[PDB]
Amino acid sequence: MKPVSLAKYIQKSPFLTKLLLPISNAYVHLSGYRKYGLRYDDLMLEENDDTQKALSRLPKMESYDRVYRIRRAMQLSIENKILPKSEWTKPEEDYHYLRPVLAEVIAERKEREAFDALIVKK
Amino acid sequence: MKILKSNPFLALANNYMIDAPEPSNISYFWNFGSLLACVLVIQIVIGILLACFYIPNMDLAFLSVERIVRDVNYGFLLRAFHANGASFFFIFLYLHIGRGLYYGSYKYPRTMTWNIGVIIFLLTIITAFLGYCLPANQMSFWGATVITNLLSAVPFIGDDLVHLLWGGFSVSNPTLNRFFSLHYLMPFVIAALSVMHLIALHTNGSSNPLGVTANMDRIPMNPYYLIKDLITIFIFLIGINYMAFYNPYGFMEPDCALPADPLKTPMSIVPEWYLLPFYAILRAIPNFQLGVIAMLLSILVLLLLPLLDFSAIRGNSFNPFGKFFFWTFVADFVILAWIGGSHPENVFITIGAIATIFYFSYFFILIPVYTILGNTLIDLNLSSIKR
Amino acid sequence: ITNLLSAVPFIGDDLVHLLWGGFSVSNPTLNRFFSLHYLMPFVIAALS
Amino acid sequence: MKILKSNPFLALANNYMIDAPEPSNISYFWNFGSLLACVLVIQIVIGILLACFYIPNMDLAFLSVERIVRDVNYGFLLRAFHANGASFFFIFLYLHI
Amino acid sequence: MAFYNPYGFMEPDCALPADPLKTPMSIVPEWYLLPFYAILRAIPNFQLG
Amino acid sequence: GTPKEEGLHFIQHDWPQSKVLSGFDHASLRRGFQVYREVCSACHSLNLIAWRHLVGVTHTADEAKQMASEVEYEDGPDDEGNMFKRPGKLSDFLPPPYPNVEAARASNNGAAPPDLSCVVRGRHGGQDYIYSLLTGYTEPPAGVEVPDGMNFNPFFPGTQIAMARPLFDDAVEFEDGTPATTAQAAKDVVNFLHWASEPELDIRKKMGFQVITVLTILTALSMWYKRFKWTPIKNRKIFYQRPIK
Amino acid sequence: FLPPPYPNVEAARASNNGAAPPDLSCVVRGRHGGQDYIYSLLTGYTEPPAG
Amino acid sequence: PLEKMTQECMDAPDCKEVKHHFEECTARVTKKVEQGDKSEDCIEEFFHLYHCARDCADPKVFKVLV
Amino acid sequence: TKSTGDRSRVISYAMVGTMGALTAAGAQATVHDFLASWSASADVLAMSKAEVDLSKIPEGKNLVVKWQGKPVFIRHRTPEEIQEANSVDISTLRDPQADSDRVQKPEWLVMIGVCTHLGCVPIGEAGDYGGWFCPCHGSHYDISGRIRRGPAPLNLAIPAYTFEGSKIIIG
Amino acid sequence: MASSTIYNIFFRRNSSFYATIFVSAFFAKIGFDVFTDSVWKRANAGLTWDEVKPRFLNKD
Amino acid sequence: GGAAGGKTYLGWWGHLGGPKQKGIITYSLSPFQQRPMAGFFKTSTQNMFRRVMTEGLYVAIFGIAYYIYCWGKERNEFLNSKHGRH
Ligand SMILES: CCCCCCCCCCCCCCCC(=O)OC[C@H](COP(=O)([O-])OCC[N+](C)(C)C)OC(=O)CCCCCCCCCCCCCCC
Ligand SMILES: CCCCCCCCCCCCCCCC(=O)OC[C@H](COP(=O)([O-])OCC[N+](C)(C)C)OC(=O)CCCCCCCCCCCCCCC
Ligand SMILES: CCCCCCCCCCCCCCCC(=O)OC[C@H](COP(=O)(O)OCCN)OC(=O)CCCCCCCCCCCCCCC
Ligand code: HEM
Ligand code: HEM
Ligand code: HEM
Ligand code: HEM
Ligand code: FES
Repeated sequence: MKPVSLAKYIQKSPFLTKLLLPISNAYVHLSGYRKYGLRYDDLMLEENDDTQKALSRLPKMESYDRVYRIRRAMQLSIENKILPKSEWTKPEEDYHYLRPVLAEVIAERKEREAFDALIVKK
Repeated sequence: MKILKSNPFLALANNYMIDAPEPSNISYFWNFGSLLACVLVIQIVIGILLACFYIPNMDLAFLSVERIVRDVNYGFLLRAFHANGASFFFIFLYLHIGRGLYYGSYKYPRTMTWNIGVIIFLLTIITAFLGYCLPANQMSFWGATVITNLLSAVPFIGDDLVHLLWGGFSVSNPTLNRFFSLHYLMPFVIAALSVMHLIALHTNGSSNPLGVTANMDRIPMNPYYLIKDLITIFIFLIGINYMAFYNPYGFMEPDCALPADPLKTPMSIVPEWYLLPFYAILRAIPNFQLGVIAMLLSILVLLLLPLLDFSAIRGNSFNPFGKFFFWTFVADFVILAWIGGSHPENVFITIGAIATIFYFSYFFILIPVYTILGNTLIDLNLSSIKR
Repeated sequence: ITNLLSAVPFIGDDLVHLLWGGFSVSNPTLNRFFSLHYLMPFVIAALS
Repeated sequence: MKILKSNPFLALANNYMIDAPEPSNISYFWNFGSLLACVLVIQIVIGILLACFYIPNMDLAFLSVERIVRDVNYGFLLRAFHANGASFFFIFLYLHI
Repeated sequence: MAFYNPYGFMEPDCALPADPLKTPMSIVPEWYLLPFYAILRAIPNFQLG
Repeated sequence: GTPKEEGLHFIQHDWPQSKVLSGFDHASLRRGFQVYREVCSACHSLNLIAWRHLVGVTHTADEAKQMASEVEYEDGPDDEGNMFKRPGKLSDFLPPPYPNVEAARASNNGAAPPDLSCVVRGRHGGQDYIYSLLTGYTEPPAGVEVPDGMNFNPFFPGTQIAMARPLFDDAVEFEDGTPATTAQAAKDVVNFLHWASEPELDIRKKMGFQVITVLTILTALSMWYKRFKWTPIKNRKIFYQRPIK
Repeated sequence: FLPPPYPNVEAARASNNGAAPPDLSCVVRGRHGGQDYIYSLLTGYTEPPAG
Repeated sequence: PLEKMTQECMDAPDCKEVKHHFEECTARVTKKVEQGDKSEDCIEEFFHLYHCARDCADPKVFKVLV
Repeated sequence: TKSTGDRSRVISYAMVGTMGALTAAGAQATVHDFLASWSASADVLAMSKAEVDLSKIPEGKNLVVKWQGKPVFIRHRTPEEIQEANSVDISTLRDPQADSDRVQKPEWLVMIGVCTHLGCVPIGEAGDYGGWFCPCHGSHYDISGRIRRGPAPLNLAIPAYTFEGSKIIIG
Repeated sequence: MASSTIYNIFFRRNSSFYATIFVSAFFAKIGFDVFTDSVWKRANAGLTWDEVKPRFLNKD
Repeated sequence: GGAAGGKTYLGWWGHLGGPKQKGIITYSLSPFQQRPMAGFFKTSTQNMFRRVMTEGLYVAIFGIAYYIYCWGKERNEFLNSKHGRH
């Protein structure tokens, strides 16, 4: 269950990272969510307990900005258009504003996932 | 409080058709459900009307159909509309399934809706066969004889089930009586399952092409989406009336206007066009039991999709690999249909085997691999941007 | 019983022939009756 | 929360069969709704099978019924059950009314 | 009723094929619709019935 | 498989019924009916076209009645049983030439002449295949042979058909005076057979045009109204005032 | 099936004056009395009374 | 009418190569069957040539059959 | 709108009205044509009528023909039977019917020939009253066609025939 | 006058709207019937039974 | 009234389950004031051109399917001939 991306395994070898950087750049350009101004972290699903809890631990300004971004993207998608070439999401603003909180929540849930399975080896 | 929100039945109508929050940016591919409902209603009404002039027996069915055609008032409209609507039903069904597959609508929280839709698809396929087997022409007789013989593949009680279904030892009066009796009942079960489909869907709402939550922006269905479906309805009407009034026997093979002779075997025994790909998958495997197993799996594999998508994104809008592979799979499906339609000649056997292999590989190998690759590439590029 | 429809003032004696599908109780009448008898109980169940 | 109170289909079943507040002193004359429903279900189920051997034509309808009665396996049961259930339906309807 | 007297609710003039010339002595529907037939025949007029 | 066992592809023609608005040429229909009656009714059967089907299409009521009065039919029991004969009426089907399939098989070697009521719709090719079949009896090529009673026709699947050349020059004398050759008679009889396959072409093609016109106008109006009503959504303006704490 | 003496109903009418011998397959169940009525009819032939 | 035009396009210069192939076959097959062999025929070349001739003849005579 | 008000509203309402008018016009034809299939078909209509050529029946002769399963006799009465048939008092009949209005032409008598008592085939030119006689139950029909004595309750039925020269159409 | 009277008469109450719709539909049916009959009649010139009667019937 | 249902994600108007919003301004115009079919052909043409340019190759490369169809049909026809059985 859950995405199983293996970028951490690849990043161990600098050879693979150096070889694969241009391909990743081209792929991210091809995916084309920046044309709507969205961040990558707005596309993750929020329908489980973990993400719904994580969204409640965000700073207020981040939540308001996310709401504005999603509303603007929907309004753009209504009339079948994209933002001009000057308002596209720059790489500087495409950071991970949701991964640490979700990771913390998952770690807390995983923490409890052990006491119940505890056995006495005697 | 207004009346529409107070009276029970009016509240039931209002909660589903008038006042219901919907995503505000759903494209024209979200109208096919209303088209399916309209086609189902048309089929029910036309079948009820047609049942008043049809006698279900070996020696009277074909003559009854001909009398309907050339003696009953406006019978040609009835028969042509029934056949052409039954043909359009599968086109709209395939478009609905394609829409559900392309945008990743099988993911949570809409798995139950997907399963109910799969069950409805199986019921519709079963209903189509009995419906087309009624006129008792050449292809109906021989295709029924071939297909109902597939029940012998089960271990134990093998030919006993075939004899029980046939009601004798060969296709005769009793099996036509059984088929006519069953063809009347199944559409009502389909309608009930459609009601269950809708009531399961309504608890969480529809998705949108973007793939993000649509709780921020919503509009009521009453003024906006009740007028966006009218265009599709009128377009479907203009499509079906041309077929009914200028080419009624369009999708109909030449061998479907002759009496069922049980002594002359036709050159090709094929079912209707919309069941061709499954027939090709069945014919691909030299073994017998493996053939029916693969034919069943080709439709039962849609239930394994939710536990096969390892993608952080929900849909193919922002998935470069998915857009390519989806159209590749669609082309493979068309190739499978073409191969199944034609003769089992020399090169066609190899082409069909390769197409079947690709069809069963796409659902089992390609999807996890390319989803994982996309996730890894995006994550790596994002991680390697600050330094 | 079917002749009771003739009491309608204007279109009376024509509804009877339309329902009979001819001039007397014959094959079309039985076909229509069978189809309607098959159909109606589902409507009754929905009403229940 | 209990699963019967959460799943929409199980919730529909529960609200009408499992947990439904009813008067505590209704007599035995309130038992005819279930009887009517069961009679209707029996009628529909039996009629579906009865339609598998009937030819709807004035010239050939009586012989089909006779073949059902005396040639099919346990056809007399089907015919008699359909007729007698259709008769009992009206008795229970009159009692309900 | 179905195992010891199947045709116990049935009139004796129902085990014969329909002869469109043989006129039966009494033409009546089944027993559950009898009172309405009795009401219908009471009124001398036709439409009023 | 091999084209010898599949038959040479038919030849494409142009017919009045092919046009979008045209219907049927009825003089050709009458000529084809005459050709069928005088050359075909000996062996083939058309037991799905009644005498009343012809009044208004190729004959009038009096002509049809007079033509039908010639043939004879059986007319049920009478008094002390018995099976008598009666002159034809205006509601009887065309008389079949053979009683049952066995007699038809016995008469014509071992082949059964198929019924011609729905043979145009039941053949891969339509009118074109039948017309090319009737006018395709050629001398066998080099290296091939024909068994006794078997004829050569490339358009027939297998190039061996057990039907001697039916139509010949000046076989019939048409009422209007058209010079009756094999090709003209074949075309007329093909037209008549196509009419016999689908006798409702004119009415269907007539109503289809009006239905299409009405549907087109309704579709255009519906598109315009949809464009009109959805305006307050497709033309929204969203401005974000940043909520400074 | 057991052979019918006459080929059709009209022959039966012609042979026996103007009557028509009813088919005996389902006559007992279709008469007001059944076995008792049939037996009484069979054994109840008597000379007419005066008048 | 139709047979005449078919024979004209049988020798008209639009089907000359297929006519030549058909003649070459017929010569070879006649010689072989004269020797005694019975395992060769060219219904296929006759098919091609006949289709060419019919394509020429049929439309240009179907416009006069009125 | 680049103009004044109360103009686009009219245009939109006009488009809606045209929509509704065309939709209703289509729906009427759809309903009528799809429901007209329940009327009499051509096959049933072809059997409805019946033709009898009266030129083959001289005076005092009977012809038996079939019409919807009920045989109907024709009789070319001579003036004799006409005049005694008109002579009988109407009120003296078991079922009081006259004869002058019972036949459109007094020289032609056409009636539906089935016994009104239990549906049997009577024999003509017999009976005590010189008409049709039913030996199935020993009843007699008069020459005029009515019932005089026997278990027959009512008179004989009259078809809705029409006259066209030397041919009569029954139906 | 102008466009206000048209709204006042037809599209002011629902009842007048429906009455106008129904009357317009009734007349539009006849109009379309006439148009399609004329088009069909002009489409088939010289190949209808009533047109070709004097070529077969009279010479009996 | 009836019962407390399960955990869903829609609610109704008012309590739609979305996040808290702040500082959002929305304008519009009455449908009877705006001119329909205004800026239609230009916008539609531009959008269609962009869509053809961007998602074109994902569909175009139905490209090899037609070629394999044609090659298979031609080879199957060739093998069922006089020279194909040599
Ligand atoms: C033949 C098929 C179509 C047959 C006709 C099909 C259409 C049938 C009517 C449409 C569906 C029924 C209306 C549903 C909405 C409704 O209930 O409207 C009733 C309104 C008042 O409803 P309200 O807006 O909620 O105000 C009341 C609120 N309180 C004060 C109680 C708190 O009260 C009103 O002002 C109007 C009350 C009318 C109630 C319906 C009467 C039945 C129709 C009569 C026939 C009309 C003429 C027909 C001509 C074609
Ligand atoms: C079972 C009965 C069927 C049902 C038959 C009756 C129901 C008709 C089906 C469509 C129902 C559409 C309901 C739309 C809501 C409504 O009734 O509003 C009336 C609208 C105009 O409403 P408006 O836009 O708000 O303008 C009115 C301005 N006032 C007068 C208020 C100042 O005016 C209209 O909506 C006119 C719509 C077209 C009416 C002409 C009849 C055409 C439909 C009947 C024939 C087709 C039947 C198709 C059936 C599938
Ligand atoms: C009630 C629900 C169904 C009705 C509403 C459906 C929506 C209708 C929209 C408009 C479409 C019709 C416009 C053309 C009208 C016309 O011109 O029809 C003209 C012809 C007859 O012409 P005529 O004999 O009058 O010529 C007069 C000679 N002088 O009729 C038809 O072709 C038959 C109707 C076919 C239309 C397709 C309908 C598809 C709906 C499903 C099938 C019906 C379901 C069962 C219904 C009981
Ligand atoms: C989803 C619903 C239905 C489907 C997919 C369907 C499909 C079909 C098909 C494909 C045929 C073959 C017609 C032909 O080949 O010409 C047919 C025939 C028939 N159907 Fe249906 N049908 C449906 C609903 C109904 C209903 C509800 C009834 C009766 C109430 C019905 C009654 C008949 C009858 C009597 C025939 C034989 C008439 C004929 O073939 O011309 N059908 N059906
Ligand atoms: C008679 C048959 C059917 C009816 C009446 C019906 C009805 C509907 C309707 C009206 C919708 C809303 C439109 C949409 O969201 O696309 C819908 C959605 C859906 N349908 Fe169906 N459908 C049918 C068949 C199917 C089949 C065969 C499947 C799958 C094999 C299916 C799966 C789905 C799914 C997953 C959705 C949700 C799509 C989303 O929310 O984005 N349905 N159904
Ligand atoms: C035929 C005439 C019918 C009438 C007049 C009628 C009316 C009623 C009424 C007024 C009640 C409530 C009585 C009370 O609360 O004191 C009721 C209850 C009920 N009805 Fe009916 N109904 C009829 C037929 C049916 C049918 C056909 C069914 C099922 C197939 C049914 C099922 C029920 C059930 C389950 C109840 C509640 C339990 C019970 O009363 O036994 N009814 N009915
Ligand atoms: C899906 C539901 C039903 C089907 C398919 C059906 C079908 C049939 C058929 C085929 C017959 C002919 C019996 C024969 O040939 O011997 C019949 C008879 C009959 N049915 Fe039904 N039926 C259904 C439901 C009902 C219902 C709901 C009622 C009453 C409320 C009913 C009342 C009767 C009666 C009274 C008869 C005549 C009894 C007899 O034949 O002896 N049926 N039905
Ligand atoms: S028919 Fe009954 S006595 Fe004459």
